[PDB]
Amino acid sequence: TIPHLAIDPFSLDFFDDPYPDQQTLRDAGPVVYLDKWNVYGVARYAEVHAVLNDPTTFCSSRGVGLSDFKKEKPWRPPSLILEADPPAHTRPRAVLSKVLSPATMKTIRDGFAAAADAKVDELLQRGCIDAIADLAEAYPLSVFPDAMGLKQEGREHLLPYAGLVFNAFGPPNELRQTAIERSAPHQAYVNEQCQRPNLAPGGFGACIHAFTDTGEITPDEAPLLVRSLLSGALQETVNGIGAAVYCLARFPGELQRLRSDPTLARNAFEEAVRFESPVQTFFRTTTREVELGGAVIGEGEKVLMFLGSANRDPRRWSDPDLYDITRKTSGHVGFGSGVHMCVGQLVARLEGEVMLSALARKVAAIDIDGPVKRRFNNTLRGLESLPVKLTPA
Ligand code: HEM
Ligand SMILES: O=C(O)c1ccc(CO)cc1
Ligand SMILES: [Cl-]
Repeated sequence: TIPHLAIDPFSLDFFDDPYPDQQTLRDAGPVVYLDKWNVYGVARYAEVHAVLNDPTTFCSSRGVGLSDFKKEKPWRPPSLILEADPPAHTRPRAVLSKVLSPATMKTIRDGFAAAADAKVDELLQRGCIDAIADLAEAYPLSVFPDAMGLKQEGREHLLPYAGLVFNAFGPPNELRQTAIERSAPHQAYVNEQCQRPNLAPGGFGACIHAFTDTGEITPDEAPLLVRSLLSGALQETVNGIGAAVYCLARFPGELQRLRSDPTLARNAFEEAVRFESPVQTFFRTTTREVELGGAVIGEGEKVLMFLGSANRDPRRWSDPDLYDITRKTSGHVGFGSGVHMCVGQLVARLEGEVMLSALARKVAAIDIDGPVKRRFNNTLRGLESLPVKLTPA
């Protein structure tokens, strides 16, 4: 009843151009079986949204990667929020929700927006830049580690550790084992900065440690929650911002609309998150026998959700291949959906909005003037290099 496909969604050929294979996954049926890795797969919006909103049946405590924690040892101590289910997930989620709260965005927005404008002005003085290294990477690295309260030393480990984490979500291919092989220095840095004495006061990290006396988290749980913000926060935001610049360069009409109405910046970033889906895939594990899309999935089975394919499903999105900054993006699963929906989505949207606002007000045109290079990751989609020319407005 379930179609069996030999597509490896973790191969270099797939990462190079995933969209033809993603249609094959969607059109094959609501639930497919991937013979290459012995997992179930869902690529349509309806089933992906269903799995995300049923954490009782499709749990995360057995790992959101290919590895089943009930069967294999996790390469690192499990995340207290990402790899946890209710009720254990509830209170650590509430702490991160209050640390990355709306009231916290008001305290950092002016500094984030000013740094976004200062970066664009600096890039306009060079003209020909790398929109990845000099914009997509350079701007979040200039606001987020400071907002975290991290010291200046060792910040070169942040992005390598982020790519290691998302590579480790994948199957035991060469991408994952090479990353884990080179992991020792990045792990040592990240784990050390999670300790309270190493976090500057007022930052996100110190605020997490300050939440240890409410009864929601304990002091021994605080370093792991800080590790969450050092694992998944930078690279996907970089990939999202880098995707927006990419889209604005490939769809010059949308850049012209954004220039005419800079208030579209927040939705221009949200649509970039839907269009690119920096987090392409995540796993869930069935805690019981479940029927989904007419298929009976046994207990203890890994289910692979194609978030990027769910964001391009024509059963849900009109013209899903088109970057539209005025599209009603409400409902996309680029940040997940349900109890695990990205708790740091306000930080990412703020970083993305003020950067696109700075571009909308200062840049007249973005023209690719060099070889575009893609960075391959088991979980993340993003560019390695985006050589662009920036014309001042
Ligand atoms: C474009 C930017 C981002 C994207 C695309 C993204 C993507 C995602 C997705 C899809 C999930 C759901 C995981 C799941 O359902 O298993 C998630 C969860 C999470 N994200 Fe993000 N994220 C982004 C930015 C951030 C930022 C800026 C932070 C922190 C400052 C952050 C921290 C987290 C945490 C802690 C979780 C776990 C939440 C939970 O398990 O309840 N992310 N992210
Ligand atoms: O808890 C974590 O370490 C963690 C890691 C990666 C993600 C993906 O956004 C979310 C949370
Ligand atoms: Cl670690």
